[PDB]
Amino acid sequence: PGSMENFQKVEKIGEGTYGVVYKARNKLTGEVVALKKIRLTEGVPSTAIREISLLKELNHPNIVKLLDVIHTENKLYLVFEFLHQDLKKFMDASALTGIPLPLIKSYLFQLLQGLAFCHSHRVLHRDLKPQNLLINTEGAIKLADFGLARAFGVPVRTYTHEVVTLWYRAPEILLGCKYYSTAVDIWSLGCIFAEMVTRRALFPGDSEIDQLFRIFRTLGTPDEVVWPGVTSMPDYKPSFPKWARQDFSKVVPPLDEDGRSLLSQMLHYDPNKRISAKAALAHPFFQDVTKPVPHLR
Amino acid sequence: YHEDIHTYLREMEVKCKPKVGYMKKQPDITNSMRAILVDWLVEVGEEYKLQNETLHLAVNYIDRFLSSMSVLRGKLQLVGTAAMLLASKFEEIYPPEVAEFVYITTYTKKQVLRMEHLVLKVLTFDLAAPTVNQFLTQYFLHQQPANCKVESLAMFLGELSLIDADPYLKYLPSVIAGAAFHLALYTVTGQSWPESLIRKTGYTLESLKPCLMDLHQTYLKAPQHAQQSIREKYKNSKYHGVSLLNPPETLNL
Ligand SMILES: NC(=O)c1ccc(Nc2nc(N)c(N=O)c(OCC3CCCCC3)n2)cc1
Repeated sequence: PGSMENFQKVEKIGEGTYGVVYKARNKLTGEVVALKKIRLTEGVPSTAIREISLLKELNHPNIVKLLDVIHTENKLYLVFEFLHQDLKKFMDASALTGIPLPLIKSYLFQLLQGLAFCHSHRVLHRDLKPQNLLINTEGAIKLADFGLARAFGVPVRTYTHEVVTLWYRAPEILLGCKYYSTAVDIWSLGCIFAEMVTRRALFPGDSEIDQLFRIFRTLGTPDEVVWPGVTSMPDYKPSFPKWARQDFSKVVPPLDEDGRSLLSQMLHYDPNKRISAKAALAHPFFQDVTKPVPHLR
Repeated sequence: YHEDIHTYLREMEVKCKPKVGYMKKQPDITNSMRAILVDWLVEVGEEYKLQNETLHLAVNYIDRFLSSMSVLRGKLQLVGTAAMLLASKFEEIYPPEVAEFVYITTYTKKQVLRMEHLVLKVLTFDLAAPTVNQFLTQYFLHQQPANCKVESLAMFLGELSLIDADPYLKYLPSVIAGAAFHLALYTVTGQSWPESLIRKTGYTLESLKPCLMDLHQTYLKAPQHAQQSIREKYKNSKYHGVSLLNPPETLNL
């Protein structure tokens, strides 16, 4: 329904999976939007194809809303609802205060809602990280940047391997399993949950083995007991150092009993035992949950 | 998520359904020219070792595009190429490059890319369509136990349906997939559309019957059909050479 003529560009915001995002306002309605601008020879990039067609299907208060696609022959423009900042930039600003527990709780809860909705609609996000989780001044957090997402089938088949930013990448991808699923998005969320509490990345590795070993040193090296099939996975090595699992109360010390229970389910090695977003919503961690406005900005 | 996804797909397949009549409204192209095109797409898929889902998606795109855009026979292939390009870009880990599509067709690269954008507009970017393949794959989980020949035979019959607009435009992916699954499982094991799938889908042999009669004919007539890329394709070991099995003579319905 749109035309570039009604938007006033306001400032550049950044560069996500592809193209570029600017803050802009609609001159006629007043509405602040984010414009993603796509320069168009492979024609329309698979990322834009995926993002657009999947985002069209996903209309949910915890998924960023695609308002419109303005479709020139030179340029493709995605008009999104505007959100005020991302989770990473918010964690930095809470540097001294810390984020208050009820905000962590509300954001996780909301994130699990948005993920549950994606999984329910056969969509994998595959790039959950603080830079792609956007917050508004009313207390909403929302999943954004679906350029890496995809429509899966039941049961899944082999999909791209090079997937999820390293720090947030699940062990089954690190170990080269030919099948991965919804559980990969949960891993990411688990990591981010840890991160919202400590204000620092849980597994900040610099390479894939460094990533595994950091994961291994916290959750203990997995074996056939904890995770049947591991020792048969393509990139599994019998030479891996074998670390004892650490007590969770030391992984994320400020977390209470319910918090810890939740994170451990979110971080189970075996994708089949890893909690689902759907199931996670009913967890006793969330029993007193509310939706406070962000204590800052 | 198995039930939520299935429910969601049952809703989309209605919204994603082409106009049953469309070919009668096309001045210049016929059911039989679409069959040639689809048969060709099958070759492209085998040449480039594309997923079966990809092919299914392309056919969905072409039918929908053709439901609202009137096309001349000299262009039908242009549409098909772009459709297959978009399906590859959506579905494949490694889509063939634009160049490879230009080469398999002549139209220029500029034409292919312009058509691609046209198809996106006409489809308003709604590319995540349910397919016979997505349904079958779910149905397969109800085999006791899994049998590879049943799966490949079902996929084969499902695919065969892409070729003939009449009659298959009138049936929804989830229904063709059910006829295919029953037909395959019967041909190979003598077993039937199982109870558990009645619970899942709501379909019975009675509701499946119409499509099932058409499928059983398509099957028996398959060696004779002017189009043969699917039969050829399914001689491959990869699909257990199911296209060499004999169709049953009767269904006992
Ligand atoms: N820290 C910041 O400065 C700020 C201010 C605003 C902001 N807003 C907003 N809204 C969107 N709807 C959107 N995408 O859909 C988006 O993408 C921004 C991109 C940036 C590159 C990585 C992916 C996310 N940004 C986001 C951040």
